[PDB]
Amino acid sequence: QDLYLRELKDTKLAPSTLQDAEGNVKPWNPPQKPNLPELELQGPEALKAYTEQNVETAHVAKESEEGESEPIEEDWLVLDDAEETKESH
Amino acid sequence: KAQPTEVSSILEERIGVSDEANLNETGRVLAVGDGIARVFGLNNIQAEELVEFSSGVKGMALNLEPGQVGIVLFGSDRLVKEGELVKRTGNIVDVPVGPGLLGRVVDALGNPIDGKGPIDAAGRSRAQVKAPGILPRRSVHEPVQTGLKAVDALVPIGRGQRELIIGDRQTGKTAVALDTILNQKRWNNGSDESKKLYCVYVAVGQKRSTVAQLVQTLEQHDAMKYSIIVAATASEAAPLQYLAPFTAASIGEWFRDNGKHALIVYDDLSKQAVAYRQLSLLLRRPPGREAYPGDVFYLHSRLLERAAKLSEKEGSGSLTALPVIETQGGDVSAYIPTNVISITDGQIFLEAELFYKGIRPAINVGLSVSRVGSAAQVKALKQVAGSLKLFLAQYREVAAFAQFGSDLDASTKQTLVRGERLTQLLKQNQYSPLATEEQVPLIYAGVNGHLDGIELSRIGEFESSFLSYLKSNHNELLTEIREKGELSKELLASLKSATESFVAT
Amino acid sequence: STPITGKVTAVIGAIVDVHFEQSELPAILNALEIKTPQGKLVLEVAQHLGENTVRTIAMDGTEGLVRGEKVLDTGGPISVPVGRETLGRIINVIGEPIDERGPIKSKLRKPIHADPPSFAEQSTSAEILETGIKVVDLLAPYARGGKIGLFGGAGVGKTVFIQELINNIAKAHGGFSVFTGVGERTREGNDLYREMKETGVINLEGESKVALVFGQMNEPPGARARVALTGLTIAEYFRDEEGQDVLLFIDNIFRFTQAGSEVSALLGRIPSAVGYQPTLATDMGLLQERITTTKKGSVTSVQAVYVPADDLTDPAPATTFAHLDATTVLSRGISELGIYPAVDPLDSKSRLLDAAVVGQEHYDVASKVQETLQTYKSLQDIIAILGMDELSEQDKLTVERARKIQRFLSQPFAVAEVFTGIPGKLVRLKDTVASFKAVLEGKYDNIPEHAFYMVGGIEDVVAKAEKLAAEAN
Amino acid sequence: AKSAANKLDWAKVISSLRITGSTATQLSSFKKRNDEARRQLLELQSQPTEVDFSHY
Amino acid sequence: VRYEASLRQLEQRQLAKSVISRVQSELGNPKFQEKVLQQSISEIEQLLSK
Ligand SMILES: Nc1ncnc2c1ncn2[C@@H]1O[C@H](COP(=O)(O)OP(=O)(O)OP(=O)(O)O)[C@@H](O)[C@H]1O
Repeated sequence: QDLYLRELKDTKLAPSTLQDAEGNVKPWNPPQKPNLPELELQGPEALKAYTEQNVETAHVAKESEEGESEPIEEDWLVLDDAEETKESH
Repeated sequence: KAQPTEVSSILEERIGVSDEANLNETGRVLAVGDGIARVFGLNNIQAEELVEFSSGVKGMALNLEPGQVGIVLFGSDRLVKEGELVKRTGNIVDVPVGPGLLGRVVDALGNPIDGKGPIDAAGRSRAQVKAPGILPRRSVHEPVQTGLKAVDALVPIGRGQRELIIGDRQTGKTAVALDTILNQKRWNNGSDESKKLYCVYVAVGQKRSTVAQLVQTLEQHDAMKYSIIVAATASEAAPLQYLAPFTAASIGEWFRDNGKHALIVYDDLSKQAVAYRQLSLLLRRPPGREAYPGDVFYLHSRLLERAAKLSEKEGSGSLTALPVIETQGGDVSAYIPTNVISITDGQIFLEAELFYKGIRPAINVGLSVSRVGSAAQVKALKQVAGSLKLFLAQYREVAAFAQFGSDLDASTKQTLVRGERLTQLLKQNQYSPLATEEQVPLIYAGVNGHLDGIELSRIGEFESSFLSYLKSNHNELLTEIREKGELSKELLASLKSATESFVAT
Repeated sequence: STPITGKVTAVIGAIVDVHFEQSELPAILNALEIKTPQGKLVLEVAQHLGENTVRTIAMDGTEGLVRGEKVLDTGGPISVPVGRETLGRIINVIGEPIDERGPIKSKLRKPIHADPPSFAEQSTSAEILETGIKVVDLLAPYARGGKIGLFGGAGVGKTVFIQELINNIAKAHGGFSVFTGVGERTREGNDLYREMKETGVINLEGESKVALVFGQMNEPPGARARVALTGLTIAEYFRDEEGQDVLLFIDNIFRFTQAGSEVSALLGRIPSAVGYQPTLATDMGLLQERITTTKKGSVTSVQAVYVPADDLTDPAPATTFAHLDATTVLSRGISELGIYPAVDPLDSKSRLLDAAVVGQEHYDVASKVQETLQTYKSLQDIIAILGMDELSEQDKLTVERARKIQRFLSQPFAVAEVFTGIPGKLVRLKDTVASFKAVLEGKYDNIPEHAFYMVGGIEDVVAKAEKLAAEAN
Repeated sequence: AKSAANKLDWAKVISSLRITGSTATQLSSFKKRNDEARRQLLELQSQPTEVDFSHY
Repeated sequence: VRYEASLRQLEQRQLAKSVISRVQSELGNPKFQEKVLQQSISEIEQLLSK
């Protein structure tokens, strides 16, 4: 079917210069190469944050400590205030 | 890439059909105005046969005459022009059915609008299938755990129990079935298919933005892997909105006849009645009450009758239906809902004032009821909620009685305080379903008066606090409620101790 | 090239019937021209009656017509001119400029019955359109590409309100405004146009920031059931060509519903409920779903709603309310208190007043504001009856707070600068949230109530507080 | 195994009825319940913390 | 993966305007003339099937 065959061959061929052989695109005056594989190759990381979100920041946990390892001047005040709270108990 | 051109060129090979394109149907269009078209010819056409016009728009031939046939459109009449060529399909109107429909979003004809390529259909099924007779049925005996508090507490749902959700505009109606679907994630993540339950949501006549946000939300909570969305939005033609719930009902029948269990949600049948009277008035047929044709009862009838629990002879399939009716100002005496109430197996009324008080869900318990839900309630919930509806109706009796400011005895004031605690208890935020193991201890605390000493405002944090308390500690009891669905006396006393422990705070 | 000459066979009021020659039939919804001595007369193919003969409805008066005259077909639907040329022009439903500023030299012309955007093109999350007005951005936030039901009769500065909206969108987002008077009173349309020249949103020589379409009342219902679609297509151009957020202002949707019902009546269709057209839901959905948020941009539509005979179970407001995402009520009682704008805080509600929409903070701020004003309004009985004696320190604090908010809701208008002299403030969202939050915490209870009337923000709160302290000293 | 610890905690609550006005011991039980609820939702929320090299 | 699907859709719409380019390629041909014989032999094939 020369209807079918010639329509389908032009259907394959006129984008075959756009996809198979990298001859840019004869009918399009803007180019096709510096849009998706060059400019928006950083597209999703122009859609997300670069260098913290996509590099993902393997970050060390900020180390919190115990109560500064001082169990004298605070525990005896706790025991005196506990005398006070038991006088309230 | 070019692989779409590959697939489309294989479809161009199919476009083989031209070598056997001797259609015994083609006829000229006599007239075509006001959403209808008279076509000459088609002398071997069938009744309610799908045809397709020359402008690509399909149609259903609905009324046959000696001389012509009146075919309804499935789109705008702007595309159909007079005098054209009307090929018939050769088929009564059928839709794709199959498992690949899950996740996809389609029209009324199974043509996907998600832009995710074709549909992996396991077959085609007619729209106006007969509802099954009384013999291949079974009375419902399996729960439908909706995840909501007062729903699963007071109005339990059987697999196939046709339960109406009735309410008004912007009254939290859609969120109910939405969170029910979101609760079904528990077993759709699981493995037993009889525990699984598949969800079909039917948005008709609504905003495309609303449906898009709903599909977005179902992807966020990942309900999409068991979801099927049928879109019949308000821009589209009235026969599409007429037709789409029947198609989704055929999909639910496909799941039901495979032995599986499935849920369909209609939203809303009210606009479908609008589309149908739009059809019938453009059919020049006389209306009846409130300008509706008298068969509109038969319409939603013949729709909702295709949803029940199959017997074991049929493979124990089920299909549960959730219709939505938007009323006008809390009226329950308009012609359209009173028909639906005569069809469904019970009601879930949403009072506008309760949601106006922010009480979400806005359930009026005094109107909302199910008929055979108690036969398929979760057995533990059936154990622990026997006094609950009685106590809530009791509190409702002293609800309007206590507005006069008169002081009362300790019995009625006790019921007043505990019913206030139960009323503020059953609020629940959107996208927050609760498992049955989670819903049991709140009921057990609410029955046994432990909430009475707690502040009325403190109940909301108390709920999550006591839940995280048990999940931290009495996780074994949660597993016991999960495994049994039924509380023994030992589980009852252990539950009592586990409650009264945190009730001490 | 190919003149499809038709012949007039039947003229019944606004209904025209044309017999064509064979195989020449235009499709439904196409513009048809008749060269009258008074201009051209436009017809709109709505019903193929067969026999090479169709039924159209009029777009102007049908006097003096001889049946059998030559009917010219345009092939497509009603082309309306679009583009930068359209700003500041008064356009009919036909597409002709009627401001008598000459022809519109627009480059493109677009058919009015375009399809709605697909389900795939729907933006799956409605953000908040930042308007600029404090009360709107606080209480009933507008969806970017949403539907807004403006209530309230005239005389409340509703036109002043909508011009302030025009300037706030022009400064804030830079998108444009398309106003559409369906059934607008022609005298009041003239006063509107004259004011919009005077308030500067129309600059006859410079950049008018707005395009006008006035389907007047004296036009047959075939016009008035299409004026809305004309303004729709104009707004759809500035969305889909320029990638903007364009605001479509429609008055009245109820007169449009009347127009659609009258069109369906004149076509001999059986009327449905209430006397409305049977195609009411579809006639609405063809207007609503062509208004959405694309990925290109959005068209946000504000449209006035007349409540017909004060009923809400009337199917035309019951249909309109099935699309409005946010409401705005211009009460008289707010304008009675000299408050500009005249927004009722309590009634103007949105479906996007939600913590997962505006964030938790904006939601909680609006929650406390609504609770405070609700308690205040409940107290307003015994405030006048008993006085501040019954107020506890819980209560008189909240009473004072709600008075401070009620003055603080008032905003100077960039359009009421020839009226009041006070320049308006494009008040940002993040300023507004923190301003109302600091009022809700009580950090300015020392500041008098009068230092809040017609202010921009919390910086203007501090500035007016210091100025009134200096003027009191 | 923490259920015995919390059983002992409620035994200490019904014995802390004898000492009304415990300033931070009940707050210590509050903090242990807080971060216990945090860690259990954190481990239940946790995936196998990886990118699926086969499928994803 | 989101940008991957976005790039697939942009490829599909650029091939849609390429379908416009293909139609404009097909419009000016004596395939208009030759394809009549296509229909001729074709209809011969269809009606000789019966
Ligand atoms: N449990 C809940 N938590 C939070 N919000 C809720 C809850 N229930 C209802 N809502 C609110 O109610 C509003 C209406 O939701 P929904 O669409 O379900 O109502 P509706 O009556 O179905 O409206 P429509 O019929 O127009 O869809 C939503 O904005 C939602 O925020």
